Amino acid sequence: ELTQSPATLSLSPGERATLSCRASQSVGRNLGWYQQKPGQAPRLLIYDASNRATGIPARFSGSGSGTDFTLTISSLEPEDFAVYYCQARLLLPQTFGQGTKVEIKRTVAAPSVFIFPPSDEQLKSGTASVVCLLNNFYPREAKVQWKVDNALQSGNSQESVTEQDSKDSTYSLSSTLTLSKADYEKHKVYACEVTHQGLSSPVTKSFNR
Amino acid sequence: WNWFDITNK
Amino acid sequence: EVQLLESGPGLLKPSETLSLTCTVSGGSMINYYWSWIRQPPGERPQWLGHIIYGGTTKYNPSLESRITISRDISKNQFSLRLNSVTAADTAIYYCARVAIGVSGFLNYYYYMDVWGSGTAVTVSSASTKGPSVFPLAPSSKGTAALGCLVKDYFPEPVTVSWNSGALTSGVHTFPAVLQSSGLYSLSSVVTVPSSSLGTQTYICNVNHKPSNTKVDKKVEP
Repeated sequence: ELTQSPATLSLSPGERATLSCRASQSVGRNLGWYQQKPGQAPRLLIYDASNRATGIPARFSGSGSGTDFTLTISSLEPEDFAVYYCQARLLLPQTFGQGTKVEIKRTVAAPSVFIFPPSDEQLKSGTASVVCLLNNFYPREAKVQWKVDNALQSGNSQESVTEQDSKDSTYSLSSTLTLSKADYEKHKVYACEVTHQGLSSPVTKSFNR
Repeated sequence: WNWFDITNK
Repeated sequence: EVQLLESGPGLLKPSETLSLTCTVSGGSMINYYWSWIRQPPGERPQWLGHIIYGGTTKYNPSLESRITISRDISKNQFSLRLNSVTAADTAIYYCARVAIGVSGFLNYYYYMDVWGSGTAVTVSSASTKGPSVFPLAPSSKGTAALGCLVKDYFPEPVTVSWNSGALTSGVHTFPAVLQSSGLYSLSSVVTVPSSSLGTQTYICNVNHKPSNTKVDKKVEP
C-alpha cells in the first residue's frame, strides 16, 4: 500500500511544500498526485511521477520512481492549501494513500470560550442541550471536558470543528452536552473546561441552572 | 485496452 | 471540455439498492476506462470499480457481491448499482474518467483524470425531518458570542445565514454531527461587540430543503 507522510504540513503562503509518498512494492513511474479542496471533488495534479496534468500551475512538480515519490510546491499560494493524495495503478484494498493536509501556519492563538445554557424553548420539548464554544484558536489541537456539579462527564457530548478560517486561519470548536430535561433538573452547575497550547492553564466557563 | 482489461495479470 | 455529471436518488434505507448514472459530455468514451469512486466523510477516496469500452467490468473485491457497473455507448453514460446497502455505504459518490495505457512489458498506468461533481448518498433507518432552531443567547456577563442551535434534522444538509446574509464577519457554522438518534445537529455562532446587544438585531435564517423547512430565529440576551 501507499504511505503518505507527514499527515499535516503547516506552512506559510510563499514557502516550499514537500510531500512524500512511499509505495510498498515498486510501481515504476506510474504514480499520480491528486489535490482536493474542501467540498470539491479531487483533481489530477501530477501523473507518471512528474507530468503536470492539463492546466496545473508550473509551481507544481513531481519526482521519483519505483518506491519513493515526492510532490513539491515551489512556492505556496493561498489556493494550494488543501489535501493531497497519491495513487498508483489499481492497487487494492486502498488505491489512494491517506492524504497530506497542507494547512496555513499562523501564530498561536488561544480559544475564547463561551458556555450557553439550554433555551426554555428546547426545555419545553423535554431535552436540554448545553453548548460550549471555543472560538478562533490555533493550532487545531484542543481539549474540552464537561463537569456537572464538579463531576467529570463522559459519553454525553459531541464536538465539531470548523475548517481553517479564510481570513484569520484559526479554528473554532463546539461541544454539545445533551441530556433529558429531568436529568438536567437534578443538577445545578454546568461547566466546560478548556485546555490548549495558548492557555497558560485550563479555562473554565460555567453557569448555575 | 478497449476490449480486454489492461489491469489484469 | 469533457464533463461528467452524476445523477440518481441519494437517500436510501438499509437493504435497499443504490442506482446512479454518469453522463459524459464533450468527449468520446473510447480509449478510456470508466470508474465509480466514493468518499465517506473525512476519509480518502475509495475506488469502487470500472468498466471498459467493450463492456468488461472490474470491481473492488470488498463490494464484489453487491455491485454492478454498466455502460451505454449510444447514450454516453455508465451506471452503478449497489445492492443491500448499509449505513456504511454512506458517502459522496463520484463518476470519473480513467486515462489508461501501457507502461512497461506487462505494466500499465491508471489515472482518474476527469472527475464528476459528486452526489451525496445517505443510507439510514432514520426518516426525513426538519430541524428545531433554538437560540444560543449572548451571556449577560468587549466581544460577545451568540448563535443558533439547529437540532434534530434529517438528512443533510441545512443552510444557515445571519440577518439575510448581511452578517458574515465573525460567523462560524459548524459541520453537522450525527446523533445517536440518527438525526443531525449543528450550531451556528457569531461574535459581535458587547455594545450592540441592546440595539442591534441578530436573526439566524435556517433552511432545510429535504423538508421544505425555512425558519428565522431572533436571538436576544
